[PDB]
Amino acid sequence: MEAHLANETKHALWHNDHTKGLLHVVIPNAGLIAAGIDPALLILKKPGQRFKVEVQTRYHATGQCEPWCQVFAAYIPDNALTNLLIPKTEPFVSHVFSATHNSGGLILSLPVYLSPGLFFDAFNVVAIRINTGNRKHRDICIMYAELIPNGTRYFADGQRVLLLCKQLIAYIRCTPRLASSIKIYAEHMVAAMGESHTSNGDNIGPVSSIIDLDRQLTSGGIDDSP
Amino acid sequence: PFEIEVLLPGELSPAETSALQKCEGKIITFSTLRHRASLVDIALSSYYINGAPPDTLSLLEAYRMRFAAVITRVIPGKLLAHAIGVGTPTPGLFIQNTSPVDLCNGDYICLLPPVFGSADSIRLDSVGLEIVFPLTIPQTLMREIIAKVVARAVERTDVICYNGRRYELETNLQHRDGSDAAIRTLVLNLMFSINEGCLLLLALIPTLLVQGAHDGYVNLLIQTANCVRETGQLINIPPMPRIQDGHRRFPIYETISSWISTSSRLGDTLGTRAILRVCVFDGPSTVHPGDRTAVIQV
Amino acid sequence: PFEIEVLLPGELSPAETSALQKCEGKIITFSTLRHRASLVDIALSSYYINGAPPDTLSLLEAYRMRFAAVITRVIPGKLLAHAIGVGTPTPGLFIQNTSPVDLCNGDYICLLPPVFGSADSIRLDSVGLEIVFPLTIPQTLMREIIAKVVARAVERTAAGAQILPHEVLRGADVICYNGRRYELETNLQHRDGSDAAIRTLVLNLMFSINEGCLLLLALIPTLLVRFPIYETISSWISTSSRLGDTLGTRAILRVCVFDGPSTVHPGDRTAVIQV
Amino acid sequence: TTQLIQQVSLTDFFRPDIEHAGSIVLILRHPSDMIGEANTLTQAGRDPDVLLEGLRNLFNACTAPWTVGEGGGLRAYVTSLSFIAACRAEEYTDKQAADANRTAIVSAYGCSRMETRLIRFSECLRAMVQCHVFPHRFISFFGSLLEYTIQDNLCNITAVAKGPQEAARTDKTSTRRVTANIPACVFWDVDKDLHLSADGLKHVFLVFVYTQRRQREGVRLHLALSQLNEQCFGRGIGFLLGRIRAENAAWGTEGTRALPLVQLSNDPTSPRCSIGEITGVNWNLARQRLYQWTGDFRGLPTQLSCMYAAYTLIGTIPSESVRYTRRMERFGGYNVPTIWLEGVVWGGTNTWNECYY
Repeated sequence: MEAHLANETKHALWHNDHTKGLLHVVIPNAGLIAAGIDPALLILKKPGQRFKVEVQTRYHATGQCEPWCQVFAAYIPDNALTNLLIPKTEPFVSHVFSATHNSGGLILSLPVYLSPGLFFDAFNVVAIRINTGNRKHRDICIMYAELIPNGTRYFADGQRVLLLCKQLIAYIRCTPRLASSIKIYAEHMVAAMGESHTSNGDNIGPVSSIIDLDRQLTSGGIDDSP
Repeated sequence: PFEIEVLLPGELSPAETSALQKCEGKIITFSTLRHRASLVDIALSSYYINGAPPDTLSLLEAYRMRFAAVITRVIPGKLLAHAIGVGTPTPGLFIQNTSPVDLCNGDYICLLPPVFGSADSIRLDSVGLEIVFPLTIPQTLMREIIAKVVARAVERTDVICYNGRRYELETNLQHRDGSDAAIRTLVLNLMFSINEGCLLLLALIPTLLVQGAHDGYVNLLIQTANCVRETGQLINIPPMPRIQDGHRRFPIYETISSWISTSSRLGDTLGTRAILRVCVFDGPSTVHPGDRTAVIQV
Repeated sequence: PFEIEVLLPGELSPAETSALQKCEGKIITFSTLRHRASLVDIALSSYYINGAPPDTLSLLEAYRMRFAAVITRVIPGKLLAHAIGVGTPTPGLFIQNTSPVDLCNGDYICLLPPVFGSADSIRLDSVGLEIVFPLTIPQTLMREIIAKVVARAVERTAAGAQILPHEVLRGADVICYNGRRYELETNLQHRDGSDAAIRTLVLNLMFSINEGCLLLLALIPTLLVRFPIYETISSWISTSSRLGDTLGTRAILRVCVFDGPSTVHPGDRTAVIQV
Repeated sequence: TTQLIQQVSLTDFFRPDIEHAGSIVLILRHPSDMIGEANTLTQAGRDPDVLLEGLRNLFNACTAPWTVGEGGGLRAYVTSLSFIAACRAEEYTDKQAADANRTAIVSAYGCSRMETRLIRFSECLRAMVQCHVFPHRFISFFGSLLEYTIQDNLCNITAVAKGPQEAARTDKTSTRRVTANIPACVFWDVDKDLHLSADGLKHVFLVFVYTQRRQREGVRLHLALSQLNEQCFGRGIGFLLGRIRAENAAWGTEGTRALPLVQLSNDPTSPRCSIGEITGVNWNLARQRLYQWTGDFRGLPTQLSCMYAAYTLIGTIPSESVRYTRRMERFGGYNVPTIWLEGVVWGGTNTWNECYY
């Protein structure tokens, strides 16, 4: 998340040539189990190989091709979701929150075309070059239909932040430290969110707040269309 | 320590001989350092080169390039003088308050061309050369006259009141030999002064004015910032940007370090080296015109 | 070529002599040394000038304009000064490292008290005659300290006046020495009155930076492919010229440490020269 | 003004060979402090793993890893002049003799693992230079060692300073006086820009320039000796290196509509409402047009790109008109070319006053 953020300045400084719009795409590492290679040699081990990833287009009966794209990324093992969702607290790491066995993640750059004549179809396959063994490289090939599905999830993200904020408030309130000013202002802020929601209902209501992805990745595809 | 020797010019005149034997105090400057010098290099005819009078900037850079020396006692047998070398004690000297105004204790005396007033010109009757005694002050009015002259130079292409005293000055600028150096150094300073913190500072004018609304330290900047406020609203005023990393990034440290480096560079370039720190004893440190003091090395 | 004497205070024998026995490496300086001097003209009570209490800037300018001298005499029943100079010999050049902060061989002596944070300068408040000594640090160390304190001040003011502070305020700024720990900036709720004089300084600095970086685009865009508009430029030039002499803090004293006194334990016999 | 100060060091960056005069020893800095200071000045741009790898390699190659970074006053903080001459003074005056001298030194000193140590030092220097980190900000002034002694696996050499070293008559050298010599790479040609006679007292200055190119960097520890003023030294260096200053400036740019209507809008049509239109209204909806600059920039690093010249006043001369003679010397196990000088002393302060251009 740091190398991509550092490299974003090149895309930010771009003013003309709007046919290449960089965006953040997260590719899960669930398919790496069938790769059959050593994950240790994929992030930082025996430097000198200089592994790189290239993105190229594939036209059909028109000619020419994209002049590749110099991009790179790195993986992150050991519950990457925990360290990408929960803020980094390495100096004071403790038993914070609760989650199951997570996985890693990766960021890949995929240019997009934006113009008054947008258009959309499925006739172009994006080729990804990986600097590994050519024997059973275990690559993927998708068309442009999956790249642009014309949808977004704006309503499902609201409840995800609520669970995290409730958990952090509970963690802060569970330790009896600091002064009573923090407690009283937190109580005032909680009461300010509703008259009958807290006085006649509940303040926090932990009930069964478990960090899981059940209703977040199932529904909410087309919900904010005009 | 080491002492230089200057040959006595012929046709000695008692009128100035008596003054030299009575005063023994004067600040002089030299370019060529030599233990055995007969005609040195202080010649107005030789320094006139083509014939045009020297410019103020030319004289300033010539004085900056040249070293400085303090005139010691003079004996009829031979002429002796003391130069400024390394930071070592130099006993057996004498100084006097040449400036008409008082000088504060621990002040580094510099050398400037006479521009404060029309000083007396002692026309020597000898054949070798003549010596003119300047009458200026080290830094007090220097820090203002340099600003005035650079402002005049940059605008081409007075009265100073202190404790009820008015001082008159006569400017002189007719050559462009130093204009190129002035524009080069000002453009270098401008290029070295621009940093990334200016955008953040300009993107905080509403918060700054809100904070200063109940502070009281507003007049001390708005009495002179007549155009800063006008130009504040004529800028981009961008929203809060996103840094490439939020772990080991701090443009504030970089910009303050750059400002410190540029300030040190300008202070070194505009600061004449003069290791002269006197220490008074018994009487007051303030000097008065018409008194005699000693030399103390620190 | 003259002697210097001091007056021993009365009815203050035990506590003062106990303090002097432990503190044998103190430094005493006078703006204008005389044959007879008292203790009521080199203390904080005599620093009141211009109808205002002394501040950090006034203390710094007084230290810069003052001379440098050292003394070495610890007698329970006698206290006198000695002449300091190149011509006058100074036998027994023994000093003690009053500052517990570890140092390095070949450093620069500067006067900068740590009043911004973690002062720990205990004085005698029963008489009002206190002589606070500053800590000695190299030029690079003092520049880094100044940069870090001004950065902390500006970030604190931005957080206060922004109503939306950034979560990053420290990052990773740990100063060590051959693999050690400093343990600095461990307090946040502590407040001091010394910050009332630095706000004007940082405001002037940022105004100067803004005007300097704005004058580049106002004169001529060389790199870009009833109002004379001169008073602001003249004031900026005058302030820069004034600050040019203020920023000059070149060290005068020289440190020549024999071996090392703080190799295993700071606060031992340390050598020094007057070069 | 002369003091005798000795350092308790056994073998830091030198061999127990025959001691020789005319040696300059500097003080290094702990890598932990420099990396901790530069972790914020790096400003990304390069992978930080190479610096860690270089530090690990240097720690592994350094003898007695349990002594560096701990203990008392016994650590790696000094460097002999022979190592500096072998690593830097090799392509300055005569390459065909410099390479022979370097090979003779590395064959007569180590003779078993000198090449590996030299290549490790070269790689570590390249790693510490390419990372845009300047180590000169921590180097302080140090004295010159001058003493002849030997013991059982022990050597305590004292150091001297500026003063009457040649007049004290120590009677401990081969002759009644002391020996003062400098290597071949101590003076550079300056007459082409200083044809005027050098009437005055000359000064010795140490120059350490810096280079910035595309994934390549190098060091150049020159030794200037001119009678010009200190403030003009930077200008002279820039003028001499004007053919490469432009290239350095062009390669250092790594890591737009003007406003010509100010002269016409200054006096007339001035919408000065920086207080009345802000303190009264919320200004959350009236901010529509303003200015945009038709651009987007974040960070303009220029101070750390134009820094390529430096000079420090180190070493003086009691008398001027010093004449140099080219002769030969026979000492040790091999004969090497040397230049004998006279009337040269050391001392001063390490006051870094650079003037970038």
